[PDB]
Amino acid sequence: DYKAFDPELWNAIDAEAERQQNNIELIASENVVSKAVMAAQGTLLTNKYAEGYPGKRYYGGTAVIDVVETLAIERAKKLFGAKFANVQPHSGSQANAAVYMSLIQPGDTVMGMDLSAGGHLTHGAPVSFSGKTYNFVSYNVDKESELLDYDAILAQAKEVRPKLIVAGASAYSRIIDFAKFREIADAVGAYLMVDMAHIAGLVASGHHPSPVPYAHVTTTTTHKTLRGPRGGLILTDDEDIAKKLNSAVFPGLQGGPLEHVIAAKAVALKEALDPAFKEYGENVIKNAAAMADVFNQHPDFRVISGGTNNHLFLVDVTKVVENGKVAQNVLEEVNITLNKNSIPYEQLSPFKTSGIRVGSPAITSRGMGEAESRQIAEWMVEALENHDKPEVLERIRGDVKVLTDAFPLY
Amino acid sequence: DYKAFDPELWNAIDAEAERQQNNIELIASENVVSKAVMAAQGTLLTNKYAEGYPGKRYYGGTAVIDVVETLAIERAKKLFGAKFANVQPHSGSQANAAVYMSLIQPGDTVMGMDLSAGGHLTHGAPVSFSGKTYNFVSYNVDKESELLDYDAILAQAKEVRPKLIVAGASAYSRIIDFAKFREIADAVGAYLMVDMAHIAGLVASGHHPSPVPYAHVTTTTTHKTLRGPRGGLILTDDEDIAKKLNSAVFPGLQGGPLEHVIAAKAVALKEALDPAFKEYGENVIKNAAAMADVFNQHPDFRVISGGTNNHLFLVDVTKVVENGKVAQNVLEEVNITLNKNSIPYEQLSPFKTSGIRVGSPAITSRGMGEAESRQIAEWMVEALENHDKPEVLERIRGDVKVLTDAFPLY
Ligand SMILES: Cc1ncc(COP(=O)(O)O)c(CN[C@H](C(=O)O)[C@@H](C)O)c1O
Ligand SMILES: Cc1ncc(COP(=O)(O)O)c(CN[C@H](C(=O)O)[C@@H](C)O)c1O
Ligand code: NA
Ligand code: NA
Repeated sequence: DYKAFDPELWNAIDAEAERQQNNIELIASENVVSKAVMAAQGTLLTNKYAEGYPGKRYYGGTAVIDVVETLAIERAKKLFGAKFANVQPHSGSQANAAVYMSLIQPGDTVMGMDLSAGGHLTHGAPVSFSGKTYNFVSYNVDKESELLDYDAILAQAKEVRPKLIVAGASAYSRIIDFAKFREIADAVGAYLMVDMAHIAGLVASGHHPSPVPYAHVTTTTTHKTLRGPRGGLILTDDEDIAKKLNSAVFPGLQGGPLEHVIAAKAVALKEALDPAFKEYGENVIKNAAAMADVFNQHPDFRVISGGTNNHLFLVDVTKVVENGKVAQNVLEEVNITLNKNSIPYEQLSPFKTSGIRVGSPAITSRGMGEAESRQIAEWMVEALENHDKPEVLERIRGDVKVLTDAFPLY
Repeated sequence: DYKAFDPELWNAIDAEAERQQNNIELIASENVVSKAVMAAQGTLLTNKYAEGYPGKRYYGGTAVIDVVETLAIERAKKLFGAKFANVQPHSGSQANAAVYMSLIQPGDTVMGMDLSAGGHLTHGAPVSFSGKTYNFVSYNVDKESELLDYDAILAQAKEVRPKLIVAGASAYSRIIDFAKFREIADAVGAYLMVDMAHIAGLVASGHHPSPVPYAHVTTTTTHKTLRGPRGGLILTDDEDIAKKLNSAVFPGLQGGPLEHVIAAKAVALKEALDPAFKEYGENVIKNAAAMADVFNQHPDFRVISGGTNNHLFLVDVTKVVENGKVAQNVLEEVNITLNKNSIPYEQLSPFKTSGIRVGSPAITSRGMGEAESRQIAEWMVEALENHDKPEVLERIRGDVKVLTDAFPLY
């Protein structure tokens, strides 16, 4: 019994397990992983150094690690239909760094989605290595439709002449057209990288068309909709690019991979390969549309782009509260966790924002369905509308507890 | 249960556990972590996004995570006597990247230990981001003594004018004079960074002098001698540098931290604060020295620098077998796993090398003492001397099993 040695730490772990059980987790980038995923991360694979790749390592006694890493790779290939995979990146951010390193040079120009419009930090923020090393020039969404305008993006690319175009987002609710992004890249001789971190589980379930046949390289996190452990993954169909990607991950950016986490990737990928995973995908789509629909009908709330065809959506809350930060703090008091989030053409400070981002994967992984989704959104509307009324929130909190007990986390 | 859903994966996991049990692991960068460390990283903390730092995160639902991360931070500070710590780096390599990003600019000149004399890839190898982004100039050890020669290093630094000197190694066996390194740095107006990855547990146990009072910034892995989960850690006593390092880790290089690994870091740091860790360290030192003495006394092997004052040593094997790769493969035949390794002024190919590197931490963590260590080294000598006598190898392999049976891994 090692927990008696460190009660401060293990009490804190217990408190987080209860926090998670008693919350409605709507943070769009989160999920609830299986016990098998957790168990694999909890193995003595953490003891093993394995610099290199399967069969070409720098240390003895890696033949079993090699089987494990090869399972992950072969499963990623099979699930996503790619000819090559690298399962070593420690995160989505490292995965993306490796692609840039493989395809372009410092100072080269890159187009990626504007951060207010849902692009990631590693898609060119000035405070990220991405913006510091490469010349990123952002494309945006249409100001009226809040949709990607492929003609506008094509004309911009024709002016900019990037070496690389990055597609993918952290907060865009609509289907991204990867065929068009590749047309656009081809029109200027650019590579196309798709960062499908947020939608990888939908791509896997068949609810979002795949970037894989269109992107020269596809990156993703394994956590998020794919419902795996925290880490990165890189896919391509080009063998020469694959070799570069491999050198870039190691020795380029990383040292020894986290082979216990890689085992957990293999676990998650086999889960996503199972027919049940499609049904999970299907519910993710439905649950998010149901919550979105509630806000759509309510007159003091607008939903960015008018709705969603994926797992997430953004809501402008400024009619009802001052900003997204506030909205987040309030929903938190009724045990509903999400995050504030800039909306396209955000007017307010980055640290306030005008919006909230909502996602369905975690509640869907707990077994909730359309009715519960709808109710959760009613509750959010209701709490925001009564934010100054402690008696209302206290009641909403009570009702939330009935729902969380009914769909227990583990 | 979940193992039945995925037998190919769980069969491999179970096989690695057994392989670790049935091999004598002398790889100097490995250790055997506690069940607690592994359990921490097998928790549902993996489901939480926690970009930012305690109390200044970009998501709600982070109050307990803050408790965990803060425990990790305060325990690092305490254990190493530092005023600031950052526990988010995913790896040692990422820790190092962050520090360069914080202290210097692309193209700046940096001095780093030579890869053949024990410097790490991230200390300036042309295949690493380190050598690609910065102008690294290497220093070596003295050709005759195989020791750091602080006068030569100073003369070189005066010629080269680095903005940063990096100290620390993957394969140096003697005590490093950090006060001397800082004196050199101060003399040329350079920063000093110390990468204490290999030695951090010995710094913690009291058996290696701390670089913390002398380096502007100290990096380390939490795995290796410290006996923690895989990951990185950064320390400094300078508040302005600490702000830079934090911004460099996130949003500079990483995104979301691995909070389950961070819990595991907290676990390991408390283990290392326990008085028993001092005894572990002492055994690490005695066991490595007992192994080295066998090779010192044998006339056909030479230990680099004539011995060790830490957890590791290198042996020139070229009088008995052709190169280090051969020696590595021979030992593997008798279930002793190590790695071939360049020696200082290496004349053979990097793929072959003249050396093997041996370390004590793993066997020490299984509870082996001096007599077992000495016996292990005798078997290594005997295996290499009889590498073409299958019958001898077979007998050694059988003796090894008796020993491993007697010191169960967990
Ligand atoms: C599209 C995308 N790519 C890559 C990453 C980085 O992966 P990490 O380095 O493993 O964290 C994220 C994280 N997305 C966060 C999120 O969506 O909650 C975002 C706000 O910064 C992402 O949304
Ligand atoms: C001194 C030093 N710093 C940093 C690292 C990076 O750590 P990672 O990114 O967490 O793997 C290592 C790994 N050391 C290996 C080893 O010694 O076995 C080395 C030779 O490549 C190291 O020895
Ligand atoms: Na509305
Ligand atoms: Na000798």
